[PDB]
Amino acid sequence: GSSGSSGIRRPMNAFMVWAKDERKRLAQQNPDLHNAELSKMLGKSWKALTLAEKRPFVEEAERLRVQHMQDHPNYKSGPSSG
Repeated sequence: GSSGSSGIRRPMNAFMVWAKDERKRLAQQNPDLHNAELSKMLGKSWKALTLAEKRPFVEEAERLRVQHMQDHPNYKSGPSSG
């Protein structure tokens, strides 16, 4: 059941994504701690990960970002021509 907000508002990066799952563990582990506090852990665990580990979280966040742009071309436009 969906009781609350739905759909994503802003895009996420490789770190954010991979965290989306990790953070959850932090929230339950620290019901008194907040994001700012959780991150501290989401980072140490992230930077530690390797390329192959970020591969699955890197090819995903890249798709979410490009999207937020589709809504508005105010990101980057201007190909090459002779």
